This record gives sequence, C-alpha cells and structure tokens, in this order.
Amino acid sequence: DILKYVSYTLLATTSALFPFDHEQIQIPSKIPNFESGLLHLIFEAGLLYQSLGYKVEKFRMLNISPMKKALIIEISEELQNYTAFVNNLVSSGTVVSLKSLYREIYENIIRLRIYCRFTEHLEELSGDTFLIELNIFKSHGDLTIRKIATNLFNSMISLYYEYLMNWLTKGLLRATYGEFFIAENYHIPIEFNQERVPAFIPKELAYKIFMIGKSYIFLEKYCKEVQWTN
Amino acid sequence: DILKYVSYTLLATTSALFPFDHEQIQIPSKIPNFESGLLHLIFEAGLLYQSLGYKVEKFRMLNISPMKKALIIEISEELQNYTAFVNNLVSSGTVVSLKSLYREIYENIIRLRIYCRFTEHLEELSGDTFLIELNIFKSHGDLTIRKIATNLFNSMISLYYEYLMNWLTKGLLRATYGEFF
Amino acid sequence: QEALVVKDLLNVLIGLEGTYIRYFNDIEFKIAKKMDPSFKTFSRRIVRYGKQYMILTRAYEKWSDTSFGMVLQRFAYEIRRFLEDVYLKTLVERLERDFNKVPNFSIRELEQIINETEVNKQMELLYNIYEEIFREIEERRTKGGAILKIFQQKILENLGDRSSVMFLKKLLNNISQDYCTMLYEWLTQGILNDPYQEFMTYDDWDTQYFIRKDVLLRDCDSEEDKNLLFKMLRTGILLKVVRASLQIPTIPSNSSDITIQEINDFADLMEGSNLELYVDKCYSRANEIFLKLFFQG
Repeated sequence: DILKYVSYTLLATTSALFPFDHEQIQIPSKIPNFESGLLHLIFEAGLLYQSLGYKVEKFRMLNISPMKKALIIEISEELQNYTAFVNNLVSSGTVVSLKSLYREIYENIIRLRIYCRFTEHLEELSGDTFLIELNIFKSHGDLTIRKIATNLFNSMISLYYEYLMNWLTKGLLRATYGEFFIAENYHIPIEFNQERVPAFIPKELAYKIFMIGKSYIFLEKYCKEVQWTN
Repeated sequence: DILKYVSYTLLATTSALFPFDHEQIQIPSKIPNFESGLLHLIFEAGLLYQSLGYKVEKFRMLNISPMKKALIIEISEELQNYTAFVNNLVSSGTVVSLKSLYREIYENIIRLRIYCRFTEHLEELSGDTFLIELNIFKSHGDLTIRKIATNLFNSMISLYYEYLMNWLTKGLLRATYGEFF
Repeated sequence: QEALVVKDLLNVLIGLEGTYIRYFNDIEFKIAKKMDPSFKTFSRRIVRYGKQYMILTRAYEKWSDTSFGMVLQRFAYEIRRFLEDVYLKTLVERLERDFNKVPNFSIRELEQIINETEVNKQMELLYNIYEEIFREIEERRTKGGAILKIFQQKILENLGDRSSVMFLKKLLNNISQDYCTMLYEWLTQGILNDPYQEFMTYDDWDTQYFIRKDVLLRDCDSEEDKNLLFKMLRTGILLKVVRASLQIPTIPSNSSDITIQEINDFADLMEGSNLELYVDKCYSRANEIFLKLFFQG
C-alpha cells in the first residue's frame, strides 16, 4: 500500500494520502519515522516530475513558435522513460524499500531539475530568444547540462536553417513569432534585428545575410525573376 | 465454440445461437461483457455479407438484361474471396480473438457496403440505366469506390459495343430489356 | 480483492462495447467503478483512451457511404484505417502476454506505450474533421474550393509538431489529386469537371468561364492569386474552342505537365513560383495548338 501511492505521485497523478503543499509531505507522527523520512525524499522527486508534466501539456496548444514545439516534443519524449521506469519498479519490486526506490531513479532527478529552469525562462520571451537562453545554459559546467542543451539545439537549428533557405532563395520570410531577424518598418520596408541571433551566429554575419536577402527582394520587385541555379 | 458460430454467420448460414433482428445481436447479460462487445462488431460485418449473398442469388434466375447478369457474375466472384478467408481463419486460428477476427477481415467490409447501395438501385430501373447509376457512384471520392465501379463497367460496356455493332452493321437491334436506345 | 479488481480491469480493455460495460451515446462507455486507490486512478486513464476510440468510429460513419465532398470520403477511410490498425495490434499482443504469465500483471506498461502512440496523431486528426464540417455548414447556408483553402490554412496554422504534420501531409497529398486531375483536364484539354464540387470554376459560340466566388477562391485574394486565376481561365477557353473545331488539328502535341503539377501537390505549399510555372507551360501548349487550328484549318 505504501509503495502504491508513491507510484501514483511518480506517474504525475496526485495521491489523496499524502498532502500536497508545493515541495513536501507534512504527514504527522502516527506512522514510522524511518519510512516518513524516506517518504520525504520521494515526494521531492515526484513533485518535480508532476510540475514539468503540467508545463509541457499547457504549452502544447499549437500555433506558437516551432522552436518552442520542438522543445515540447523533446521534453515529452524524455518523460516517457520515467513512466517505463515506475513500471519496472512496481512489477519486480512489489515490496521494495523507499530509500532504495529513491537511489534507483536518481538520474531522472538530475535531468528534471535542469529542465524546470528552462520552462521558466520559456515564459518570458518567444522564438529565437530560446537559442540565447540555451547558449548561456551550455556555458555552465557538468557533462549532463551541455548534453541536454545540445539535444534541444539540434531540433531548433533545423528550423532556422529552413527559415534562412526560404529567406535567401525566394525572398521575404517574416518572423511572425520569431523565426527570423525580419522586423517591420508595397512601400513598407524591413529591417535587421541584431538582438535575436545567439553568439553562434555573429551579429555581423546575420547582417550580411539581411543585406543579400534585401537585394533578392529588390530583384523580384524590378520584375519577378524565375528560380535560377541559386 | 464461440468462434464456430461466428464463422457460420460469416458463411451466410444463420446461426441458432445468436439472435437475428436485422443488424445486431440482442444477446442478454449471461456471457462475458467483453466478448459480447466484440461479438457486436462481428455480426455487422457478417449481416452485410448474408444480405448481399441473398440479393445476388435471387436476381440470378436468368432472362434479364445481360448488363445485370454481368454485375451478378462480378459480385459472385468477389464473394468467393470472403469464403476462402473464413477458411484461413478457422484452420490456423482455432482459438482466436474476436477483436482480432474483426481487424483481419476489415477490407471486405469496406467492399460489401458500397455494393449494397448498388443492388438497391438495381431494383428501380432496368438495363442502360445502370451505367448512369454507375457514373454518379464513380464521381464520389475514395480510391476503392471508383475501382469497384470501373470493374462493373468493363463488363457492361463490352455488351454495349456488341449491341451497337449489330445495330450499325445489320440494322435493327431492339433494346428488349434495355440494351440500346 | 486487489488481484480480482486488477484482473476485471485488464479483461474489459479488449472490448468496451460489452454487455456490462455499457455505452452512453454522447459520457462514453461507462462501467461501475469500485474501490482500491489503484483502480480509480487507472479507470481515469482508461476513460480518455476510450473516449477518442468511440468518437473516431462516429465520425468515420458520417463521412463513409455517402458524399459531401470527394476529399472528405478519402480523408475518413484513411484516418480510420491507420488508427485502428495501430491500436488493435499493440493492445491485443500486450494483453495476451500479461494473461499468459499470470493475468494480474501491470496495466501501467500497456498504458504508457498506447498513450504515446495515439496522442500526437489523434488530437489533431479528430479536431480537423470537425472544423471542416462546421465550415461546410456555414458555406451551404451562404464547397470544393473552400475545402482546399481550409486545409492549406491548417498546415500553415499548426506550424511545428513533427509527428502530426508529416502524418497530415501524407493524407493531404492523396486528397490533392482530384484537384490536380481537374486542373490538368481544364488547362491542357479544355474539359471542366464538376459533379457537385471539385473546384470552384463554372461555365458562364466561344463562350466564357468564371470563378464561383461563393465556393471560395483558391487562396481567396492576393495579387499572385488573381493573376494565376486569370491565366487559368484564358488557357482553358482556347482549348475548348479548338476542341469544338472537331478533328481539325487539336490536343497539344507538346509534352504534358501532369508530372510538374504532381510534384507541386507533394510539396504541399501554395507558393506563387511553382504554381506560376505550371500555368505558363499549360498556356504555351494551349497557345501553339490554338495557332495551329487557326492557321492550317
């Protein structure tokens, strides 16, 4: 019975028989001290998962940046692994120790925590801003953090490369939600956003791209040119 | 035992141990809920086959339009495939799941349904009218419906071409049942 | 208590349309709920799965065995087929294993894999079919061309979310074909097709043709859109007058552009440059045959 509730909480289903404040159990003396302590540790891990799972689900409602969508997709796939783990533990650990339970699912705690910082920063800004958020995080040490940051990156960058190809080859690709460095202002111009590019593309490099692109739009206005070797 | 009755119904033989109303089982609680549901789905498919099989057999009595005969022939040949399928399932699926049974014979359901619309329209009119019935049906979307309609067509048109050749080359070919204008 | 309750729960999942697990037409399927913390959590997960399964089957019936759009028919047959296939194969196998070993084994493992597979595909698919239906209700009160506009708008709208968009694209390329067949016939050989909807072009010596605005335009206003439509009407009129001229030199004797149009459908864009490439080729073929009819005959 004790294992079962603990499992529910790890599944991201709130249990009636452990109180939820925001980070821990507040369970009185009336139950073994020893088990309560062990139970304290489980809830921290289980709380972290539930909170992340709520964030990913909510941000999923489509009609956002794909750059956001690509993070939500990666996050969701990574959470899957957790759910499979809870299942191994119940199946071949019916009467299993909570201290032991805590040690086995150690790696997943390290991973969730870092992600929770990220989801928080996702709230502030939209689009190409994520790549910057992503760049500062990679700068901090530890084999894991960098790895987790690179995997989000491979997905977002695939998207930039596409937006760039539309921009350079057939003219005007507007950012919309921030997919590019086009800013507004027949006769209405565009202009350059230096701020959005992370350090991995210099601001000077981005400008040159803006300049070239601007020239291709001017060639089509003169009188539309047929898609050449470029 | 459960598989066996279900097979009979798919064969176009009515089973004593499932009630026949016109589209489904009306079997009380007294048997597993889970199996009854699965059993609900089987009967819809099996009912469709039996009903089509009765239509083709009845319209077969000769001395009609050949254009009708050519449809009855194509229909009868297509039903054959179904009967061969039931046989594979009994042979190498002696204790086999009804949900699974339902999925395996999926394609055949898609095919029967469309045909049942056709047989209904065959009742109203006779002869060259079928080609019109056939033309409106081809107009509706889906890769299958058009295909099924074209196969009926190749058979009927062969007949028109003949009637036309008699008409043009040696004079007077009367429609009779509607083979010509 | 606990082993029996877990078992009842496993048995039920292979057939929710049962004789004690009842169906409500709108809740969904419901079964009486029982105690144990474990069971009530599990019944909630099951409910969600169940609701989508029942709804996909309702939707599918409406669209099948009857016509409202050619496109609608094709979309329903395909949607159902894939979804069912996945769900039965994984579920039937998963349940059998559990049963073989000792039929009290974890529901949780069966749940996580089916949830994952479904979620991405299913939500988007089901919402879209409804949106198309509301829109048709509105159009009717106010057709073909309107359906093409809505689906192009939806692929743009959803943007990102890779599983769902690639799935929807595969369906889209199959749906595009009737429009492609109509465009090739009209522009290259002068025949306008329209059994009850297949585009949005209607007729009216040499006669005239025009766009039904009510049915809605191809991309419903834009300068590129407008020139392209005008160009389509012009190529088609030349061809039809020449077809009328009997067995006096007709049918372009230069090469086809079906192969060029088909690559535009697989792209699943609405971009001006590709579309413009199609009309100028069709136009030329139509111009040269037109000339030949006149000069020689």
